[PDB]
Amino acid sequence: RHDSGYEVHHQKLVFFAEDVGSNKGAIIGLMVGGVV
Amino acid sequence: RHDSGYEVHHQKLVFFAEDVGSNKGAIIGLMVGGVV
Amino acid sequence: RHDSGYEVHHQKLVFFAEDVGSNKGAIIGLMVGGVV
Amino acid sequence: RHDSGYEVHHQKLVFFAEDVGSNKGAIIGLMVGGVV
Amino acid sequence: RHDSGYEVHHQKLVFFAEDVGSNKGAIIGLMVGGVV
Repeated sequence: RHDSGYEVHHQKLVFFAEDVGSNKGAIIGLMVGGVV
Repeated sequence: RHDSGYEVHHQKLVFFAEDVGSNKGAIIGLMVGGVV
Repeated sequence: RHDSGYEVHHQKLVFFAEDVGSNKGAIIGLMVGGVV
Repeated sequence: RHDSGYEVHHQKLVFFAEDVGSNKGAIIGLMVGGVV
Repeated sequence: RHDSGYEVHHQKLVFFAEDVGSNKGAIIGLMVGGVV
């Protein structure tokens, strides 16, 4: 038996980020995996 | 038996970040894995 | 038996960061694994 | 029996950071594993 | 029996940092394993 009240089994998140363009400026409060 | 009140079994996060462009400036409050 | 109140079994985080572009300046408050 | 109130079994974090570009300046408040 | 109030079993952190680019200046408040 498991008897869980709150449960989450599997969550898969895949992020692909590629940047070829140049001359770009940014201001980010909090950046996880994105490309600037 | 497990008897858990709150539980999370598996969570997979994959981040791919590539940067080829140049001449880019940024200001980041908190950066985890992203490319600048 | 396990009898846990709060529990987290497995969490996998994968970060890939590559930087080929040049001439880039940044200011980061807190950087974990990202490339500048 | 385990009888844990708060528990975390396994958490895996993988960070890959590569930098080929040049001429880049940064200011980091706190850097863990990222490349500048 | 274990009877733990707060517990953390295993946490694995892997950091890969490589730097090929040149001419880069940085100011770091606190650096753990990152490359400058």
